[PDB]
Amino acid sequence: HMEPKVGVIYGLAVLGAGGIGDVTKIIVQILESKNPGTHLLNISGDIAKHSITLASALSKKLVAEKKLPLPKKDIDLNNKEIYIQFSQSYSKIDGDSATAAVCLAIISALLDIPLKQDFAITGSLDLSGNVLAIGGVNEKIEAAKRYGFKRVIIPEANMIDVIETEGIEIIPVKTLDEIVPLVFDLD
Amino acid sequence: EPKVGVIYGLAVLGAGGIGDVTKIIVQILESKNPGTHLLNISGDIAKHSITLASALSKKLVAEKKLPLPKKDIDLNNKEIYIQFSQSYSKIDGDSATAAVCLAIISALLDIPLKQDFAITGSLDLSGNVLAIGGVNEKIEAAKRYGFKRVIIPEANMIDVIETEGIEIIPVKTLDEIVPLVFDLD
Repeated sequence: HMEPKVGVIYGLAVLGAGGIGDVTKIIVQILESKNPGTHLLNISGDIAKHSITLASALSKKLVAEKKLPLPKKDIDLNNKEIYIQFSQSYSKIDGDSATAAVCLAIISALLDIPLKQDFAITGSLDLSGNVLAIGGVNEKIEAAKRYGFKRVIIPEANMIDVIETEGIEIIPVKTLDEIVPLVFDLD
Repeated sequence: EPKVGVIYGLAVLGAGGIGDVTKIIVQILESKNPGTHLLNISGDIAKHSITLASALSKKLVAEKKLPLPKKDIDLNNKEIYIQFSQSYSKIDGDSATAAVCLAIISALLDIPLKQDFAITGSLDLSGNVLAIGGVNEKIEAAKRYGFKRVIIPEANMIDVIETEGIEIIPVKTLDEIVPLVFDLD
């Protein structure tokens, strides 16, 4: 129940064979460097690489389209060391559903814009900014509710899967464009 | 039984309700005026699928997952015809990508596709099968249409509400799919 933070976001994962829903804290830190590279903690190289490729394109896109403010620092990601850590690893098969969160955290750190902490999110993204479908949306929604999040963001593509429930604000999104105003503190 | 360039996708419309089986047909012909002709498939999905098919067709053959094509395998030098029995919603459209890609590869390499399954799922350039929405509604549609089996993204197995009368086959990659859907015999 805190105030916005830069580079910190809450994802939603389904763990173990039983597919148990749980919240996962994601923290991304970025620093200019002559020895560029990534340092991953509890996030596979594949998920990380893809998330970076996406954040690289989408960060430039939304800024150029004036949907996100110009960063104070250099928006290029190839000239820095990126630190990504997950409080716990996602399962191999559910891992891609953390991409939206990782991208938002990278974008948040890259543009030094505080990210709201009153929501959790699940979903992937494509180079166009479309929010992609994920699996286990109900288990993830329940986990968000358990930690007391006021809102949970999911792919519009998964609304059909949602088992009518209350106790939390379920917000479907179809594009990174719709997400921005929901997760960023532009004040 | 097997047909070249024909496959069955699964769509969900409106707020909810059982899905619809969507017959997808792809035809490819060499032409000095290459381009695409679309029917009930958006330009975005068609474009993405063609790019995916161009890359994955070459990848599968180069990785011995499909036989060496006897004909020209270039998509840039031909007219591609893709038609859906019905349009998908904008938000569910991506879930037809695997199917379209498979149908394109089928027509391009002239390898018939088995006609005893329905499929749902997207794909990335690496060949990973991506999650989709409304899997339960889609599996239902498949069953009611009479399909013996339905292929879905492994990422969605957790969403599957127990059901009977149909073989549910979760897959994580295009590689796993190929032997299950192509008629190589």
